Amino acid sequence: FKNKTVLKKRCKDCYLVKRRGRWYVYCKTHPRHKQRQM
Amino acid sequence: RGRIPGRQWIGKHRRPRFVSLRAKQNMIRRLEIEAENHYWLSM
Amino acid sequence: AAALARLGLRPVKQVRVQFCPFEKNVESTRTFLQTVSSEKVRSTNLNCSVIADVRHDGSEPCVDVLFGDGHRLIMRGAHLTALEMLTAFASHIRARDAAGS
Amino acid sequence: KKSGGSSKNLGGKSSGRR
Amino acid sequence: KFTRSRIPEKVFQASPEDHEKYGGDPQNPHKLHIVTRIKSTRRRPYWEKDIIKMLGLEKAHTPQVHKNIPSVNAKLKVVKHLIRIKPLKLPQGLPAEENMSNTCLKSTGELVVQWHLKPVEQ
Amino acid sequence: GSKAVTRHRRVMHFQRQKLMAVTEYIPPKPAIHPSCLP
Amino acid sequence: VKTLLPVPSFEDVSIPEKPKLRFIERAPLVPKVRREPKNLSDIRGPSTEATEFTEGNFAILALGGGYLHWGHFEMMRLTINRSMDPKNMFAIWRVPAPFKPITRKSVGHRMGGGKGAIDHYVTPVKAGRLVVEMGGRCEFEEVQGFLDQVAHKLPFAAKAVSRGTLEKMRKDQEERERNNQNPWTFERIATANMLGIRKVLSPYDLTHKGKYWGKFYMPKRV
RNA sequence: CCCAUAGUAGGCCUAAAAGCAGCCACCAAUUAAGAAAGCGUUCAAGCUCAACACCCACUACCUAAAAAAUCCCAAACAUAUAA
RNA sequence: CUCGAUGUUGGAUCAGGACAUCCCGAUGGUGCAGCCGCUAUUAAAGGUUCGUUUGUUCAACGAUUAAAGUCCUACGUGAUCU
RNA sequence: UGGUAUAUAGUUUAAACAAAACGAAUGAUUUCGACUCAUUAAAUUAUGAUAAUCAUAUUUACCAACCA
Ligand code: FES
Ligand SMILES: [K+]
Ligand SMILES: [K+]
Ligand SMILES: [K+]
Ligand SMILES: [K+]
Ligand SMILES: [Mg+2]
Ligand SMILES: [Mg+2]
Ligand SMILES: [Mg+2]
Ligand SMILES: [Mg+2]
Ligand SMILES: [Mg+2]
Ligand SMILES: [Mg+2]
Ligand SMILES: [Mg+2]
Ligand SMILES: [Mg+2]
Ligand SMILES: [Mg+2]
Ligand SMILES: [Mg+2]
Ligand SMILES: [Mg+2]
Ligand SMILES: [Mg+2]
Ligand SMILES: [Mg+2]
Ligand SMILES: [Mg+2]
Ligand SMILES: [Mg+2]
Ligand SMILES: [Mg+2]
Ligand SMILES: [Mg+2]
Ligand SMILES: [Zn+2]
Repeated sequence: FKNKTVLKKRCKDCYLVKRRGRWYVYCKTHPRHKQRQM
Repeated sequence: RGRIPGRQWIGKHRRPRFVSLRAKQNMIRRLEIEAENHYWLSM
Repeated sequence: AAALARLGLRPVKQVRVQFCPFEKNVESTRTFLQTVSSEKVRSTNLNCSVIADVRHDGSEPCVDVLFGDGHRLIMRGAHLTALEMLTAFASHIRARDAAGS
Repeated sequence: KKSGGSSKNLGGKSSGRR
Repeated sequence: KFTRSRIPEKVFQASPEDHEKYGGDPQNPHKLHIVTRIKSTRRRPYWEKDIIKMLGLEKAHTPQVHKNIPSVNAKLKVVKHLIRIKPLKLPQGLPAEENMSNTCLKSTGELVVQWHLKPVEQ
Repeated sequence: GSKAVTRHRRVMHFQRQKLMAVTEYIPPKPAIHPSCLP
Repeated sequence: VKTLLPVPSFEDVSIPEKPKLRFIERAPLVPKVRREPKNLSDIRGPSTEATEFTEGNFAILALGGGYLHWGHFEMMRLTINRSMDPKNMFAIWRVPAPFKPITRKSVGHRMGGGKGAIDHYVTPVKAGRLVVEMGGRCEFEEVQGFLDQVAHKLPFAAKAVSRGTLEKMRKDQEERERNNQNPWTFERIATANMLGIRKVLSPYDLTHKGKYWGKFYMPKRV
């Protein structure tokens, strides 16, 4: 992913989800929008 | 780990001191006395 | 309509919806028909028919689905929501489609 | 090491007059 | 710079809701004080240490009686955070010559002229 | 020592730190929460 | 039947001839020769100037004290002039250009040897002052985006406001002081020198009332 | 969540400028929908948004991190009436 | 702090440790077809060359390697040496 | 790595609103040429802001540096 302290969606298909104790951003359309909470 | 640079309670980077609950009450107890002192010094 | 259009009515042969408008338990069936009768779903399979026969016999509503394989699916919508009817409808599409191919 | 400049201001050493 | 403090006058103005809390009477003010030091003069300015000597408050928790007049009150406003002020009450009145040796100052602020040291029969 | 104005938050004297802790806003609390009431 | 609402009309608003922000020079026209003391009390305490709106309706409020050099003015200027519509907006400066000289000694020199040479100039700012004021045929939601973006890059705590939010901020703080259930306040104690507390306080604490600590402002303090 | 027809490719500029390089206007059909808010096309196409319908998404808009070198560092505890 | 003495460059010898990973391991993204690479997450068990000139640390150069890592340890270590 | 200087016709070189010089062309001149004179063509490292001045990175020049 890319570690981010301020998560932000970059398109309509990005969705927030809390996993392993921290927030993530996943995107099936554009996998480069993926972010990990730092 | 956990060094306080220099001496603890002086200088720029000091060891943090936190206010307990009884420390608050002890100060409030003193205030209530001196607030009643103002009343008797007014007549 | 969107969720059902991505799938497509490929295996389906005919769909029949009967309901009694004056009865007070046909909102579910009428909502099911509102989506299946959309241009997005109907376009995926022109051969697949969609028929609506209105009745006023005081009878319960049902959805009868004819497949190409010959199997049939019936959903009595008196105590079923549109989402429940649509969901079950989609699951059968996926199963029957895989069986044919 | 590196030498530094001096102050250019002189005087100002008068004492109070009371 | 650290200096002496000027206490505003409005601080020493009892409100109506203050008289129904401490039990005082603005029309009939009390005549004498009962001052008692409850704080150390160490770590305080020298001008506070001198006032404590003028008022005879060297030893702590030792009741001393002073007059409720402006000049005395002024000295008290400088060390009002080192002392406890309480009015002197006289339920039996002023001690007579025959009672000087029978008195006792209670914690309530009352001066009783008959210290019998015996259970009340009531 | 340190000046009165600093780029960093300067540690208070313990007497002041205690004062700031006693003189904290206390919001009113109604006996019954307004949501529980009609 | 989704209920529609009337909309405000800005036809009555006028736009100047140079709505964009003018350029700020690094140093004043004539360079200064007399070197000045640090005078840190120019950013300490509440501001007594530029605390109210004059022409516009939206602005950037300073929530703390600091010094502004040229690098800050360029960021504000470019960022605002790029993101704003010159036709329906206008902006003005609420702060003067850098005038306070900042001396600095050369690298490697030891303590002493006089005073340093003038290096750059700054503009002192106190808490509660307006830095930039905007206005025109626009709502607040439009400018609030890039104004907060600007406020975050400033060396002090800042925030975008409007004539309404600023007023509401001030009325809510007064409401807190009135309904505060705590019988003990910083003002009452300090002014009366209760507990000998003025031995650890400052003379400014009589007026700041605990809401300021150096250059930092604490809005949650009553 | 849902849904999208039309005067018209508005005018001018432009090799071309079609809701979306610029300037001017920003009127109008249909119960309902900006002479277009965000992508996109060499220009067009194409995907969304604001609209109608349906009926209750009937939200929050107040704060976002952390790493050094001999070996972490009292042990432990959320519920029996402020002493 | 130490001048009634805390022996100071580099090297030899023996290495302890950190991870901000040079190689080997596990993963996400890519303007990742593949072979090579860029970037980030995780991982410190194991390992991290021989030589010419220079007192050198560095640096250049030659030949190699899966890689020839960055740092601290009184610029680790002279009652062990040089 | 560090800062300090750096840029102008095709080249060469004062200065930025573009000056001169070599070479080029053109005539004037000579029996024909050289020389000379006159004329003509010909440029500002490129990027972002002030509006033509500061920045931006390049560009090549210029000195600095383990230590005992
Ligand atoms: S508890 Fe009273 S409203 Fe939920
Ligand atoms: K310290
Ligand atoms: K900031
Ligand atoms: K166009
Ligand atoms: K020594
Ligand atoms: Mg220490
Ligand atoms: Mg003098
Ligand atoms: Mg003198
Ligand atoms: Mg000081
Ligand atoms: Mg046209
Ligand atoms: Mg157009
Ligand atoms: Mg279109
Ligand atoms: Mg376009
Ligand atoms: Mg149109
Ligand atoms: Mg427009
Ligand atoms: Mg919509
Ligand atoms: Mg010795
Ligand atoms: Mg790691
Ligand atoms: Mg290792
Ligand atoms: Mg050593
Ligand atoms: Mg030896
Ligand atoms: Mg040794
Ligand atoms: Zn995405």
